[PDB]
Amino acid sequence: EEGKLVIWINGDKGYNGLAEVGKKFEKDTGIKVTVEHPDKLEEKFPQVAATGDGPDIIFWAHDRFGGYAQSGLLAEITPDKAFQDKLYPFTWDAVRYNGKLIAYPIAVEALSLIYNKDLLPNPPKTWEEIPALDKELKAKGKSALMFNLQEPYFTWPLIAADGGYAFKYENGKYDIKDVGVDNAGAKAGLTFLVDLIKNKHMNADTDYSIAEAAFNKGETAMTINGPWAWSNIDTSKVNYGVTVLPTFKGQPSKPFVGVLSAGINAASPNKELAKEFLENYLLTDEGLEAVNKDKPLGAVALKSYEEELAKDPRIAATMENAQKGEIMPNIPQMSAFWYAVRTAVINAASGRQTVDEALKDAQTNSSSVPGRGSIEGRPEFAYNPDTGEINWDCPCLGGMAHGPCGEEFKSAFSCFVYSEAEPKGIDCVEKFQHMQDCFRKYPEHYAEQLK
Ligand SMILES: OC[C@H]1O[C@H](O[C@H]2[C@H](O)[C@@H](O)[C@@H](O)O[C@@H]2CO)[C@H](O)[C@@H](O)[C@@H]1O
Repeated sequence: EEGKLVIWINGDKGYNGLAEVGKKFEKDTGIKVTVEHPDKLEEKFPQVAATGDGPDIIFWAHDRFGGYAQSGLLAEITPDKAFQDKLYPFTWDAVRYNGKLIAYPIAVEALSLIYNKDLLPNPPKTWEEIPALDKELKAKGKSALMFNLQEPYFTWPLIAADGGYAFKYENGKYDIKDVGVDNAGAKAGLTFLVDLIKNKHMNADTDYSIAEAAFNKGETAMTINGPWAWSNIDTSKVNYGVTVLPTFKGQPSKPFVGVLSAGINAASPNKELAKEFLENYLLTDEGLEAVNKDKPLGAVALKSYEEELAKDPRIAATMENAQKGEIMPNIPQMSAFWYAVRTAVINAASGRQTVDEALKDAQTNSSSVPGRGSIEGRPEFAYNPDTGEINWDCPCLGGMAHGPCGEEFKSAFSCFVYSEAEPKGIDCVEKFQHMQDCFRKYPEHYAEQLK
């Protein structure tokens, strides 16, 4: 465990090409480096991290790192002043959580509209002309676009285009009370997506694989994917191009911009070797190229690499989108935001719910939830995860189970303590709300609302 490195990275990125860096390391350090690509590792990491085996180093987009940093799951990083100049200021900004760097930035990624020349020589400038493009081209399975409708990352650029946003960026810090998924604009974005599924232009259950496989084969004129896709489309031998995303209601489409980042685990026996690896083998030109060859990272964080590769019109298109869109927050609430919007988009797309109804929930689930203080922490001792029983008389509950709002507290607590959702308890929002709403009838009783 102490003798070697086990790195984690998502299935879509170039893990073999990283394995090539790992072997290059092994050679002149005598330190084996294993690359693994599990499923749902962004969620898997905080599980195993505190509960035994986690990896030495973890790759993900920066948005999740603030959460892990808050949970104390990451070693603070120590790249000297000299090394910091090798990478763009703004990429460093993406991995700072409360004035301390928490990961290395690798590459900056935003998804783009992917042409299909030979099918569509002149890509649609706007969104709203899509329905009249799929209808101009249909007699086989001659469809115009197929993108992942299972992940909110892909649907979001639409929802954001006309005024949708996650957390408002006000006064140099993101305000977790200002959520824009309920607004006129988001509501419009989603109505369109729903009107594509309604008018049979898309299928509500289109996976990443379903979308890629259908495009690669040559069925769809367009897809929406990021830089890690290109590599499989070269293989496809499909005459493709990469460009600005269509403009919904005239306003630009706004992709949430990801910065691939590499965190060292707070519980990594080998924290000194991890630095060596990342700083001195990966974040080198010969290092980043090894990966990039395998699955294109996008635009990299390395200055000394980037400008000699800004000619490449796909990178330039990626970057155009990146600048139209907005950089993701790293703050812990992001975990919840994604949950909120994933449920919301999917619940709409299936008719399960109306746009209004859906995004109504989305807004509340994204928002801060009161009475957490009464539930998280010491009170959780009342729950022994072996039997699954709860002692409602545990003094750790601070008497809360009995009293005018006892029944309500029991609802919220048990909910959160049983919650298997990610993030923990995100499914218990209504009940926490109800419980706080109850506390209000008896304010002389519950100074649980002193802030
Ligand atoms: O859609 C929710 C999901 O979006 C982002 O994850 C991206 C990631 O940034 C990409 O590099 C690539 O792996 O695709 C993912 C979406 O399938 C967020 O960064 C992530 O936190 C969030 O759950």
